Amino acid sequence: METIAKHRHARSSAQKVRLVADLIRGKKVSQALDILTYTNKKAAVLVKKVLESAIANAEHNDGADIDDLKVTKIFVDEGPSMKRIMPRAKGRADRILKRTSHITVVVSDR
Amino acid sequence: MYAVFQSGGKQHRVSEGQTVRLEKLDIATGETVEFAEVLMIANGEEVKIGVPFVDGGVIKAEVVAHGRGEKVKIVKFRRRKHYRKQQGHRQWFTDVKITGISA
Amino acid sequence: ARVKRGVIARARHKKILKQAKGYYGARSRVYRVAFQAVIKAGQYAYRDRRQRKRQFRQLWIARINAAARQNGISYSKFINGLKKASVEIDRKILADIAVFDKVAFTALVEKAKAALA
Amino acid sequence: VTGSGKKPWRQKGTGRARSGSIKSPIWRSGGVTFAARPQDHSQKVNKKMYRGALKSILSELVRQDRLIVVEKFSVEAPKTKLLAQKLKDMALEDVLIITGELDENLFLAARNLHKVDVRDATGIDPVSLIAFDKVVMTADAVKQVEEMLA
Amino acid sequence: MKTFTAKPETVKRDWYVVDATGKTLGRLATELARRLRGKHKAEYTPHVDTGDYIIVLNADKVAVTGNKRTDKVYYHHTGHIGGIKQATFEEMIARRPERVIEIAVKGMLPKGPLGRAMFRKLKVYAGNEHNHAAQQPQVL
Amino acid sequence: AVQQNKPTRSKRGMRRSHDALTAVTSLSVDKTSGEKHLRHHITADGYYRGRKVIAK
RNA sequence: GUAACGGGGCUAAACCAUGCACCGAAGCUGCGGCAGCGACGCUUAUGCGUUGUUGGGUAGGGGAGCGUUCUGUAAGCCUGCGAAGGUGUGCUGUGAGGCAUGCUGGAGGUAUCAGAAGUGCGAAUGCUGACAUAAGUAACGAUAAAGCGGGUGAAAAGCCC
RNA sequence: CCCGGCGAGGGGAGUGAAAAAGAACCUGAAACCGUGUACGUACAAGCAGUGGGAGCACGCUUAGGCGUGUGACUGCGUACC
Ligand SMILES: [Mg+2]
Ligand SMILES: [Mg+2]
Ligand SMILES: [Mg+2]
Ligand SMILES: [Mg+2]
Ligand SMILES: [Mg+2]
Ligand SMILES: [Mg+2]
Ligand SMILES: [Mg+2]
Ligand SMILES: [Mg+2]
Ligand SMILES: [Mg+2]
Ligand SMILES: [Mg+2]
Ligand SMILES: [Mg+2]
Ligand SMILES: [Mg+2]
Ligand SMILES: [Mg+2]
Ligand SMILES: [Mg+2]
Ligand SMILES: [Mg+2]
Ligand SMILES: [Mg+2]
Ligand SMILES: [Mg+2]
Repeated sequence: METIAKHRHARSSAQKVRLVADLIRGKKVSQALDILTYTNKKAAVLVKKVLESAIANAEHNDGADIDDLKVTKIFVDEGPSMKRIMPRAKGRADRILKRTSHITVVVSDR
Repeated sequence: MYAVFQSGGKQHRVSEGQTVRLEKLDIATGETVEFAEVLMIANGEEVKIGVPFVDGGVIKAEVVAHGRGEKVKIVKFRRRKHYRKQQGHRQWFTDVKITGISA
Repeated sequence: ARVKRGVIARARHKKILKQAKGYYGARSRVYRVAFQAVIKAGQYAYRDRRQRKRQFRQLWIARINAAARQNGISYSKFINGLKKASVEIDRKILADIAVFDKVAFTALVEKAKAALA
Repeated sequence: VTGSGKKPWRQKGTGRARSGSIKSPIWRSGGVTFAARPQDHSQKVNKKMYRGALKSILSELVRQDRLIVVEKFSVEAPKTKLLAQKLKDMALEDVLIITGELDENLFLAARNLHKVDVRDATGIDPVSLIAFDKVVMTADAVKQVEEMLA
Repeated sequence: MKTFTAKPETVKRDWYVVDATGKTLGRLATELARRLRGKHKAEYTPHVDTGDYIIVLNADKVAVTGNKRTDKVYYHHTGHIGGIKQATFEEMIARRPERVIEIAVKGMLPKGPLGRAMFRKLKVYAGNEHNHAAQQPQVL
Repeated sequence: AVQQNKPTRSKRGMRRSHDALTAVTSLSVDKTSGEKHLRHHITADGYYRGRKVIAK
């Protein structure tokens, strides 16, 4: 794998995380923060974690120290959703799907 | 030089151009026997004598080449009322090629 | 004693579902399409094809009329002249001569204009 | 099926519904339409229609099956190993073939994956006569008129 | 081959200049609607995209035939409830030949897209060749 | 509040248009050659130039 | 809201009479092909080429077939030098479908003719399961609201002081 | 071994014929949800296709007038049970 990091579940729903993901791409890399560290949403803190872990795999997985890179890939996928009942007006309306996601961050050359 | 003719349709617009047509009869196979068309020729319609009609001088026909006389085309085409569907049918032809030497 | 239609089942659906165009929405993803839309395609197809034989004819004469009249005698008078002949009577379609062999066509309007008794 | 109860789902109302017992041939839970019984299967053929056209083999398998020899008397008590020696007398071995000597002697020694079958006796049906390559009629004299039963 | 001149993407465009101050008024519209498509044209098959390029002048020189100089109703209703309907007899509108009268061709065209491509794109005006805010180049 | 046919596919994808997020754009200030967050200055010692939060 | 020519627009682009011409349907003709029947030519079981003709179709009647699971023919044949299954593609059949093969796949499958069916789904407010929609919308449970300084901690409005 | 809260999760390395077998683990289809690329698309009305059809992206061929995708514009034209 060309230095990835991905994820599994996370527990913040795709749509939620998919939003902040768009914020970063193209240049990125050197943007491990600022464009991420200055946007407070649960999804943000999640992408950063894996973002660093990913850019970290620049010294272990392959060469090319942390400075260049690109982050040509970022996308969240629908992860298994937990189910829970919801006490309501006699129990008519109750589904509740926690929903989860990932991140699958990537970093390479330009 | 332009030209023209009928046969299962007046498909003879183009000069020579080698275009598909109908089919022989007994059996296609290629080769040839040199079947000159008829004086349906648009008089050749190409030269200082692009005559209003094919009726310009006697004997004037093109020789069929018989390039390729096979192939099909396949087309579903299926009707259906509200209580049934004849949906299932197919009827095609091969259409011989022919190149036609010259008018 | 083993139906397990699942086998042929998957095949039947995939067959019709194979509508490249994708048309739009459920017309591809959902099997609902098939007899609903794929069937329509077959219907709209059965008539339009053999029907078109005229749509172009309506066109041929539409342009044939717009060409022959530009130089005396309209489409109504045209074929009327062409009508008289022992063998002279090359039909329309190629009659689009007006676009390529203009001289020929205009030389074909005389075969009628002067033909009309 | 394990249908332990009558319809307990309140017919009218409850939005989508309509149901009764649960053996219900539609309920995934269980219950199969018109089941299926042990039955008999066994159809019976007339007595005459039974003997009709059987050992037609002779004429047909002429150049193949229609040979008559012996039940190999010298065959040891219970030995199949040297059955081959006796098989080569016709060069027909694993080519199946059944014998019809009409004597449940030690010749029933034929035991293998599937080749030579004894059954040398009156009890014999075409199915076998056709399931093999060269039904060695043998027996000798056993074959007579209408009752040439082997 | 497949006889049918392709779609030159309206490759032809012959400029022309009518007079408007004629003796047929409404009869003229047709020769305009026909022109803005494939009338005097032989090739450039209609149906598909196409057109021409002519232009009106004064136009204020029309009177129809009968007493149509007093009718022609004309009411450009505007989706605004409160009782719309703007009835204005021809002569009452002939005061300012705008989206009407001279624009009698709009109703004669294929209508909708493509046909609307021709529409007013022929110019009108109302003064002949005195002030031509339109293209001056080649015309007939 | 009923809801007949629901055009899930395509639709909503348009409402999502006004849902995309936005990026920031601020300086780093003199001392901090990077952070400064947004129109602040720095967090390290929390100061714009001197005794603020816990600096020198 | 024109709304009592479909619209435009028409003094004849109306009507009446007269005659010719043109447009115009899956109707008829031309060309090719499919199938049933009568004939024709033959050949002559048979069958094929010519021809006349018939081929809208609900209930329904009749006649032909495809495909699937299992049995025989099968320790035969196909396969780890890659089976079933999933996916693409190409050729093929009137259609049900058929075959060849790329990739996946990790072990089985079965020409043929015949036999028996838990034998073919789009609907029954069908049964089970999975996933959408509304929608990141409503709502977060008594209107007895809380502020601050420390501590801890990756992080404290909610935890400890 | 490395990122991380001595998390979760993951990236290497090693086991293995395979980890495109990692314990959610055989094969893994469909609905449904995404990232990427080619084309269409912000003055245009309706079962969304069908017929015609330009252009554009690639593929063509010692042109030869075609293949695939997309389809502006245009005649028609109210799903199934
Ligand atoms: Mg016309
Ligand atoms: Mg009871
Ligand atoms: Mg309901
Ligand atoms: Mg059961
Ligand atoms: Mg008996
Ligand atoms: Mg129209
Ligand atoms: Mg006529
Ligand atoms: Mg017709
Ligand atoms: Mg019928
Ligand atoms: Mg099987
Ligand atoms: Mg049904
Ligand atoms: Mg709402
Ligand atoms: Mg609100
Ligand atoms: Mg509370
Ligand atoms: Mg798996
Ligand atoms: Mg536009
Ligand atoms: Mg087409």
